[PDB]
Amino acid sequence: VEPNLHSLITSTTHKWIFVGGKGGVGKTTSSCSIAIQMALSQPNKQFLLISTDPAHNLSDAFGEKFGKDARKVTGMNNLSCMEIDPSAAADLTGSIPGIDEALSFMEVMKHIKRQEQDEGETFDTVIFDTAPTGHTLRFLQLPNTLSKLLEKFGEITNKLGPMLNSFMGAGNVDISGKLNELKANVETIRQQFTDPDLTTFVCVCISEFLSLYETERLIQELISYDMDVNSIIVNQLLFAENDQEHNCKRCQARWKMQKKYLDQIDELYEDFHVVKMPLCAGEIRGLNNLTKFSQFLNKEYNPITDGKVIYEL
Amino acid sequence: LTVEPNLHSLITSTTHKWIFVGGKGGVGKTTSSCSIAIQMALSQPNKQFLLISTDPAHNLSDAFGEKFGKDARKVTGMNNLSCMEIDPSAALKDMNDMAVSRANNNSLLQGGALADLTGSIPGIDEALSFMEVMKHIKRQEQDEGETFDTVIFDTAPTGHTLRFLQLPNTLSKLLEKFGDISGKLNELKANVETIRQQFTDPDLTTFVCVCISEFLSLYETERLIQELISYDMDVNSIIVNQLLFAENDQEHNCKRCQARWKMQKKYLDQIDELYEDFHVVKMPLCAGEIRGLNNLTKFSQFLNKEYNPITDGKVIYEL
Ligand SMILES: Nc1ncnc2c1ncn2[C@@H]1O[C@H](COP(=O)(O)OP(=O)(O)O)[C@@H](O)[C@H]1O
Ligand SMILES: Nc1ncnc2c1ncn2[C@@H]1O[C@H](COP(=O)(O)OP(=O)(O)O)[C@@H](O)[C@H]1O
Ligand SMILES: [Zn+2]
Repeated sequence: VEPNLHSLITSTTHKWIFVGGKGGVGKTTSSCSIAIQMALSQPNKQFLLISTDPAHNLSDAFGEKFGKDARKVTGMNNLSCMEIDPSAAADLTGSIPGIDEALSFMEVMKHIKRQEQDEGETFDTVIFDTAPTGHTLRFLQLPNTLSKLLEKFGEITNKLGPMLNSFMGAGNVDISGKLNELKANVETIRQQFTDPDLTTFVCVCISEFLSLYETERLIQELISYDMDVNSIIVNQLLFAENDQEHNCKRCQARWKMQKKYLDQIDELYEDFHVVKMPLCAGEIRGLNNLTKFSQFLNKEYNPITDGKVIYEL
Repeated sequence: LTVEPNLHSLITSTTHKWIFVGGKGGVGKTTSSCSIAIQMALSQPNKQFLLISTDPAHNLSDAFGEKFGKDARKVTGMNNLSCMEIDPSAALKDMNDMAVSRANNNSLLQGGALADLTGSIPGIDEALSFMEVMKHIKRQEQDEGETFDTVIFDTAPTGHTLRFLQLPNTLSKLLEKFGDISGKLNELKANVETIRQQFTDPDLTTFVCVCISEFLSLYETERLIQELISYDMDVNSIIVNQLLFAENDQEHNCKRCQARWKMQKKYLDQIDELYEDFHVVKMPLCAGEIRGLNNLTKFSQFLNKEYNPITDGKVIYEL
């Protein structure tokens, strides 16, 4: 398998791509890069990079101001960003898992469709800059979670007397109707997010123990949801050997370790697209630098020859 | 009054008997164990110390440059510090395997198999694994006739070594529902509780966490402190290892590192604001590996007297 995201960046079948990665690994940068890279290689289509981080990371990343309303990235023709707070814009929430996530997510699916209605321009693909916390998409399990719970009720409600059942008189069947109407919304989405050719998740990690462990946990969690996981980007690698030996033993030391774990990553995820990305000089901000960086998601970086490219950054 | 940023009062203590040292990730769990152990022993010549490990990798041996095993052995060059590396899970299998042999052809709490509920009731495996450890210790204290005044536990790299602290309350809950095996369960729930009486006393036993100043280690560390609180174990000291005070301008020729430092600092301030009440001891990143009694003790020194990146620079660069 090829050490890059070329086939995805190039894909004409995907409509929903997720980009996650806990810890300060490069989740946002990778989102933008994937987004830019895809947009640039398919001028014919339209792209939407949406975030949820209240911190307004996409704004800080590109050097522009985005909000609840889609706005093309200054300098691009088909890449638009959108930063929303789903939580900001019914209380079994603190009892049944995935109910708040399912609702919070549906809220996102609405700001998108409505933005597609006003600008009359529908997005061909949406790159999801997953929120830095919680479990954004546990809701994929809501359907099976509700089926089991509305079977506990049917087991008790059928094994009792008219008295007991007709005794409890709650304003909960206004609930009975909306839990099934939701259990339907989720499942229609699940038929989408569960199709390998339609949506995939891209993990981001640094080459260190805690991040490999954390990203391993993520892949497990994503499999349990039936979400497709086939690509992981190992960011902030510092190929210190090819580094024209800029001295510093402290770094040569770090590199030896990253290499030790790249080997594990390599042996543990042989079937995945394990993309190696260089550690740049400073922050990677603005469309220009983001583009220059994003290029190595498509054609694997060469620490020997492409060195001169990330040092002009 | 500020809580000193060091382990002086612990290393100095004459009240503690059980000290645990944990830290997931390659943060410095082993090195800190050795250091705490050495520093304690050096500060209290009058007493005897045992640094036990469970890591099958024999980390204490690789750490000191000697060979330790199931039998305590004083650290060459020390008078009151002895190490021992054992595999409690292994010895628990050899003990169980043979209990099954003596069942067919018929820790007394093994007759047949009290260990089958292991994959059912949480803490049973750990409670047994741990008692196995308390045995090799008492046994070693019986033969060499010299009992240890304090044991530093180099927690094992994985699992949940001391979840068993919950076993008592977990069995009482189960014993009420289900109300041979029943005699072994209670005989166990008594062993654990007499231990909790010990491990639950702040003046008798404490746990010291180890972490590097990065996001995942801080949260991992938080996770641990929560877990240890849930067990009623004392947690008052966190060792933030591998810090590189890059600002010292000494060899600061590197920017890449200056970058790393800015980050560590970012989290040191969180660790400092989140654990104000704790003893948050800052340890320097050395040049290379810290191995052997000599370098291990030179380093360990900064667990007692907080390190000074300006003054003490000359000390960590001789290693
Ligand atoms: N590979 C890299 N090399 C150099 N700098 C990077 C790299 N990746 C990210 N950065 C910089 O570090 C910061 C890390 O945050 P970011 O990329 O947004 O990830 P996350 O979503 O985890 O916060 C960014 O502001 C960016 O400018
Ligand atoms: N502060 C430090 N400076 C330089 N090297 C260190 C430091 N702390 C630990 N090391 C070295 O890093 C490696 C990490 O392993 P170790 O210290 O045994 O911890 P752990 O039990 O978490 O693996 C060892 O080779 C160790 O000697
Ligand atoms: Zn450096």
